[PDB]
Amino acid sequence: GQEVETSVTYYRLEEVAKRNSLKELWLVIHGRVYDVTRFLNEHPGGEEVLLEQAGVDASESFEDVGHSSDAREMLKQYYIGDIHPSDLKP
Amino acid sequence: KGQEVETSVTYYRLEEVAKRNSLKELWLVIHGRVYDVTRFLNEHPGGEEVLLEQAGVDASESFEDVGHSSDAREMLKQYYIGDIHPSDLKP
Ligand code: HEM
Ligand code: HEM
Ligand SMILES: [Mg+2]
Repeated sequence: GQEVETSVTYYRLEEVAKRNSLKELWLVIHGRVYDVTRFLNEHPGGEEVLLEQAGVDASESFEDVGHSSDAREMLKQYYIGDIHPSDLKP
Repeated sequence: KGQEVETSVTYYRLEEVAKRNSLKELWLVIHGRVYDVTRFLNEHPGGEEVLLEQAGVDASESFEDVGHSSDAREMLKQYYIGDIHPSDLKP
């Protein structure tokens, strides 16, 4: 009856996919979930390039843009949890 | 013979971009990046002239005002050739 200790909060992709609009947008980048709602209208690349990646892996999109170190550091403020292990590639 | 610094990406100066302003060779600047669209002119659904009209200048607002689809934005990546030189960016 020993129990695994919990640490990070996991979200399944099907739950992430429900926050898919200007009301509330979560994005998945490198295995982590970011609630970027508050940043949508500040994002230099605009809202639409973020919105269109709802519910899918946004990592390739994010990396192809060539985001600066400053942009990468801004990521952490929007962190809310990790994608559930069952939704990752092995 | 001395130390030199290197950049991550390939840069093109706006002066080099502005020379490719025709059907023979057309480059565009969209969101700080340079695209060689010569081979796409003929197939572009919005026609050739709206692309040719943006030679030599920043085409970002024109591209954004059209409301291009996600497919069109992914397609834009196929034409990427480099980033605009840092010295050509507005403050
Ligand atoms: C999710 C957290 C994100 C943050 C904090 C973020 C942050 C930033 C920042 C600060 C810039 C300014 C340039 C730089 O510093 O590199 C930028 C530019 C940009 N971002 Fe993001 N970004 C995020 C996600 C994304 C995603 C997912 C996409 C693509 C689907 C995207 C596409 C772009 C584009 C296209 C630009 C260039 C804008 C231009 O100059 O017109 N970003 N981003
Ligand atoms: C290499 C960069 C470009 C690509 C890949 C591209 C791609 C496309 C595609 C695929 C479409 C069909 C509709 C859609 O899927 O959104 C389209 C339509 C259109 N494009 Fe572009 N385009 C580019 C640059 C531009 C630029 C710079 C302009 C403006 C000067 C422009 C103006 C238009 C117009 C007017 C339409 C048709 C009207 C529409 O349905 O909104 N495009 N473009
Ligand atoms: Mg001309």
